[PDB]
Amino acid sequence: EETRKIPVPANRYTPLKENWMKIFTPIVEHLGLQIRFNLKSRNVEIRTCKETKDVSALTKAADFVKAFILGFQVEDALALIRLDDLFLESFEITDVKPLKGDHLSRAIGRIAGKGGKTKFTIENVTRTRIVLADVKVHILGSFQNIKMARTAICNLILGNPPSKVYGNIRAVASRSAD
Amino acid sequence: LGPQVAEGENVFGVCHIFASFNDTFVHVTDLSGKETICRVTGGMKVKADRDESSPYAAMLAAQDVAQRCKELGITALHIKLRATGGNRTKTPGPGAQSALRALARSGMKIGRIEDVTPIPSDSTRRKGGRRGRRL
Amino acid sequence: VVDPFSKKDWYDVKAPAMFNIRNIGKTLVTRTQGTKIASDGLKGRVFEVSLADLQNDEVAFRKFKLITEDVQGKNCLTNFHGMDLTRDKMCSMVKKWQTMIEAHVDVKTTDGYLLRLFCVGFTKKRNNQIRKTSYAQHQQVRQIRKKMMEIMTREVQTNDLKEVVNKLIPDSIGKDIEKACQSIYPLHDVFVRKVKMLKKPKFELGKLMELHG
Amino acid sequence: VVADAGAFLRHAALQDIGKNIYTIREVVTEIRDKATRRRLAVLPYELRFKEPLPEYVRLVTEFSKKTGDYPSLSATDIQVLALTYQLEAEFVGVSHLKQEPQKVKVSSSIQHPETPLHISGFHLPGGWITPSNIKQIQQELEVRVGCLTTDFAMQNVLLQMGLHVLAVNGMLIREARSYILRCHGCFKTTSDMSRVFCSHCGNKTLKKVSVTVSDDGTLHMHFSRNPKVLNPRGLRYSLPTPKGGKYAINPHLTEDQRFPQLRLSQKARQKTNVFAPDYIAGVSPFVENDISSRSATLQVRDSTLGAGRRRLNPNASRKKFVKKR
Amino acid sequence: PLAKDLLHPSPEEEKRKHKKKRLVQSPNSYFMDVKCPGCYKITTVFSHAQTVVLCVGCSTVLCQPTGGKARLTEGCSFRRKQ
RNA sequence: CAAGACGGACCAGAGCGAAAGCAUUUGCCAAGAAUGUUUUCAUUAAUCAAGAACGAAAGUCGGAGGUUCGAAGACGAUCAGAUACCGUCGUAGUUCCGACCAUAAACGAUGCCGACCGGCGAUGCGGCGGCGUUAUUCCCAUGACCCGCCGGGCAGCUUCCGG
Ligand SMILES: [Zn+2]
Repeated sequence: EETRKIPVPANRYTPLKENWMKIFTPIVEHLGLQIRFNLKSRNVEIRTCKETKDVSALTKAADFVKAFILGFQVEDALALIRLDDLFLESFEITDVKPLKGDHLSRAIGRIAGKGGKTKFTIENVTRTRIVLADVKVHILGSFQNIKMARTAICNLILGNPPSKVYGNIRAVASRSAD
Repeated sequence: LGPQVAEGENVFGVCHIFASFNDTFVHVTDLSGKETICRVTGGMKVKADRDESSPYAAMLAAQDVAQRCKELGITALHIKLRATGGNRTKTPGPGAQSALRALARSGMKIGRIEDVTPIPSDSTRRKGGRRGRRL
Repeated sequence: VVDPFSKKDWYDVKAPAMFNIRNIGKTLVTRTQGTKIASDGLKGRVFEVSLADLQNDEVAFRKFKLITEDVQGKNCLTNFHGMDLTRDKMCSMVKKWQTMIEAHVDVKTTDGYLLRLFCVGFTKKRNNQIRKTSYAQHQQVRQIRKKMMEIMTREVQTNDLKEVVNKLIPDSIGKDIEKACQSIYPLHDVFVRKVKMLKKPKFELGKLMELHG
Repeated sequence: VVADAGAFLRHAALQDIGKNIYTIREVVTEIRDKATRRRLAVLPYELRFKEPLPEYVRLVTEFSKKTGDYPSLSATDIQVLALTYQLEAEFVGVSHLKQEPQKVKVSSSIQHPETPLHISGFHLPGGWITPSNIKQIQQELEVRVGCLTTDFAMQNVLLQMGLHVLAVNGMLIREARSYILRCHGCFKTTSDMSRVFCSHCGNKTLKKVSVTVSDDGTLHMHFSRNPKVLNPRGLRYSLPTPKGGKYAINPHLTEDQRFPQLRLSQKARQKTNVFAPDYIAGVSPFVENDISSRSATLQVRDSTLGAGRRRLNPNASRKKFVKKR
Repeated sequence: PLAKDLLHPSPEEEKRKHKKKRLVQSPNSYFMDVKCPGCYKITTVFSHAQTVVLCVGCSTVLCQPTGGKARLTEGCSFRRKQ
């Protein structure tokens, strides 16, 4: 029996505690994996028991809990539980353009937009989920959808206004046999 | 052909899964890492440069390596994930995840999942200019 | 056409006597083909062994670099080469609202092994603290750093690799640093994060015999 | 063997263990969940409805005001408690029961009220959630008449009297530990964990205090001797002038002040469920967001959202380019 | 506000205020009478003394300079004068 | 193994500096604000034509060195008409020393000194008053927290002060 341990930061302890039943129930019910949260090591531990139905379910659960810790909602990583062709690609915001200080903050703003609206628009077009950590961007979706979302985000964080980005991603989504 | 091990104990290799931003390498080596066992790229399974970094090529690569390691007697693998690192991005891509899952399906016991990406302490200059990178 | 793995051999790789679990694995060596000796060819390999695979009860965020030195008929006797924390543990320990204190010493053991020790420590938020941050002042940081250098300097100079490795497994140096630094600023997560091999003595055969058994 | 709403809400298939299955009509008519109402139309009908005469209701009321749980219970809870009291009086001798319950004793510790003890998954130094423990992890598990009650306040007053209680498990419960909220201004305790304003003085001042009740009838309260709990750090700050209209959001100073109606649209408040049998037919893995409604432009958020933002003290430093809604 | 007798404030507000911002300036320091634990000699020591003072007939250190008030050695006795 | 570069994460609406700017350890060197003082001098001050030090990046002279990046430049793609974008290589430069230059959205697009006119609590340094927890109950002071108060700071929130 093998196990996987994944860490949790201090800012994700309370979301883990509130959503704990919605996390451990799908892992143990139909995947059949033991789960605990070590408070000393601050780790979510997932284990294979005799009740595990099939191999690689523990990898599925590990991706689910890792996606929840990175900042995604519990149902958007339950999508990683159910679907097979889903991945979790992430990058830093300074990876494409060296931005210092206030400029960097403005880049973060034009991933969000007003009220988060711009971000949601990309999530509507690329069919992905984007999480903005403090200087990090995480995309959950299919491989081509991750490519479209990262193209939109990289276009946003090197200077393009949101309307041009919307038009470009709508043209690409029309061309992508969606 | 392989180690003379009883059925209870497993033979451990170290699988370096390096997902560059153009293809993916599956490099099973010794515990020392000096003597290799198997390696298939994203490019030796799909005949297109467009789909070189695709998760399809990575998963086919992982099945090929898993079959080869079953042939040579290695039954379990430690995992050392990698991105390009240095000035470049540090997170292993979806191809590395696809290869890891595909070798997890293919009867392999998994050991330790550990990320060795060459994070610089204090890097040199980025390959792109001041204007930016990646469209 | 000709399979390269037919001429290869599998050698046992075994840890020294400081650890509970000895057999740390198998290695693949091309056979002696007249010119190059297979025993000489394997003699410079470094094995990255997690400490939970070496001791049953011990935590798994420490890795030991172990270098092989002798061949004893499908046995590769191995010696201590280095120690380093897992990058996951290092990435989890670096939080924001605290201070990081670093130190290093170049210190020589009694039997001639010259080592470079690194030490990492973090300031601790107290259990009744209301303030968000726990920043230590610069003179406090310097005093903590000086105390760590003195502690690990006196803990390595008086011993050889036997007791040094035996105290690196539970990190007696780290707990000693944590206990001794309370009078300056309370320290949170102190470890010897890395041990480096700078200089080795002349290679001896008996020394590996009491290091192994 | 009386059944509360928590028995049918948690799907207690416990009609076999009991024979005096008595329920009120208001405990079975107030249930809004469709699955258990469908279950009630399928379940074997051995339950019978019975209404209590009100002398028992009166007496339950005067010691409910003495046990400190009268604001915590509701009227139908009083009806169920009077029902089990009057059947214990009707079948069993009444002299077994003591009235005017005992005095609570104080024993405080240094543990924080937010320490995650007695949570099934969490484990300090083994505590594992396994497929063989899911049906058993409900609560702390320990002859003719009984109860099927999960609400703590009824259990507290009921073991203060001394009737044996059971749950959807088999064996009866001797010890009940849980949490209550205590006001540190007026010292009135509430068993309702959802509320944030106390009923007596109306201030936003309730704090968690742990309680343990024995089968003998002893209540004892564990306080926290931690100065972090009673620290007045982010409590005084400048408030804006009161504003009215359709879009004003006031700083929520009282429990019953009239807020303007600002609701999320139904497209905005749909979360995707992934285990639906028709989920795979969908064109997208996730529910499409709301970007077109007027509630999206007004930045209306759910009530449960942004809880840790409210927990930061207002006299502190946010990041330079952010605005806190 | 708008109603404050500026001539006769409470002593609590004047002791709370900065020493130059009182209604009339008054220092917060004093001259304390110190007796060494060893000898019987009377010494007068300023409360915020910058210099290390020694007993005249004992050659014993009475206090150390600090950022503010000079802390005395352990065992010395002192009283505030008038 | 060597070479040159760079000091991430810690790193904050935190700090320091006249500004430009400033983040690996240790040592040496001279500076400096603030606070504390029942210390000393006693108007010695403020703003300043003329004059004078410093002044990002780029650039120019001499020397050294050239890891990465990289204007120019050479190729490859791309099209009714593309000669900017994109990819590979790459020179000056980017690095150091000594000389020049004195320009930036060199920004708070807000001269400096002084006075008065609402409020609130966080933070940085210094000082003061304290019941308590901790350095395994510390034998006494002292460090880390906790509650206030004062002074100078970087900022914030609130207000129908007035504009
Ligand atoms: Zn109250």
